[PDB]
Amino acid sequence: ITGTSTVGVGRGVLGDQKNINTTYSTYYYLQDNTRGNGIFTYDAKYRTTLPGSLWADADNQFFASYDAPAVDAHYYAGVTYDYYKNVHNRLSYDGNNAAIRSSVHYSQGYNNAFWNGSQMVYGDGDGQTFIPLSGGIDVVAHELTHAVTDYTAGLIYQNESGAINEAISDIFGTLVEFYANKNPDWEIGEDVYTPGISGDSLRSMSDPAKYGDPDHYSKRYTGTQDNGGVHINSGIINKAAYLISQGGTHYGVSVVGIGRDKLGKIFYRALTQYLTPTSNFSQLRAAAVQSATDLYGSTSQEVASVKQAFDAVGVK
Ligand SMILES: CC(C)C[C@H](NC(=O)[C@H](CC(C)C)NP(=O)(O)CNC(=O)OCc1ccccc1)C(=O)O
Ligand SMILES: [Ca+2]
Ligand SMILES: [Ca+2]
Ligand SMILES: [Ca+2]
Ligand SMILES: [Ca+2]
Ligand SMILES: [Zn+2]
Repeated sequence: ITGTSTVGVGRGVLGDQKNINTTYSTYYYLQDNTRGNGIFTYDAKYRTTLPGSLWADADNQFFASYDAPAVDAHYYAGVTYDYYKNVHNRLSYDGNNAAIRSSVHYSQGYNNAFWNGSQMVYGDGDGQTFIPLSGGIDVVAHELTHAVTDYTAGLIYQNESGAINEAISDIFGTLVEFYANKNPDWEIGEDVYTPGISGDSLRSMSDPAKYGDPDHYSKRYTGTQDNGGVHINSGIINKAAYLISQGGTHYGVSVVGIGRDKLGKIFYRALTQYLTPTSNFSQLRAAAVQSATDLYGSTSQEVASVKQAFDAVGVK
């Protein structure tokens, strides 16, 4: 809407206070005019019609329990925008500052979040499996990264291309979590998953096998569940990414870590210059090797480490 830019304050899902960019016109709306063509957060009101209504608040204070998922969806969308702009010189998901839209309070007891082709969508969880999912910065960045992927490589959401699609979202979700530098790790969704259980997560990039997922190509899922295992086989690529950044010896293959910034550069370049809608794991290896070559030279440690990592997870 048309209005004047303002700054509200509230608390997120985990009880942390933060400032948020709002817009005033009669009400204070969750509309951040400071980033591209805007970040807009909507209330789905426990229903499934999207986007719902642009979030309106009478006093610019967002401390109600009902407010918390909106505060975090809005704020973390901002952090993710900042990451892509400051780190990769990318302006929003389309590269041209497209408006970023999110809806919260989607459905009832909804244990998921997604990009629906046009916007981000967050459930509140059932209070047992999840608390409201926008409380996870890695989750918010995972979802916005699906938009980035769709506007770039366009990886089809099934089988190997779909598992790459998933891993790209987990990789950048994690890199955004490190960028914000609040309790960062290589786990996915730990801040919002199972409030009754401490120390667990939905997936692990450092050890995918701890949450049921393969860490080597020989252990790839080949059935039809989960669009041919897109959230399962992502473990193979997540492990490779983890090894490229942090190093390690995996099934006897040692990888020299080159750090998160170079991981990010290599995979961003692969995503935006080399991957296609039908790329498979082998093609991802080639894309990453070429990206590392472009950036650091064919005889570089960076190129050697990318090769080592894909070797370690059995992807040739
Ligand atoms: C138990 C759940 C959360 C695991 C898993 N979902 C996930 O890992 C993350 C959320 C997570 C980071 C918290 N959600 P996602 O974006 O990968 C769900 N994708 C999904 O919904 O894709 C289908 C779709 C395609 C086109 C339009 C609309 C929908 C899944 O869908 O299986
Ligand atoms: Ca209020
Ligand atoms: Ca964390
Ligand atoms: Ca995490
Ligand atoms: Ca937990
Ligand atoms: Zn996903």
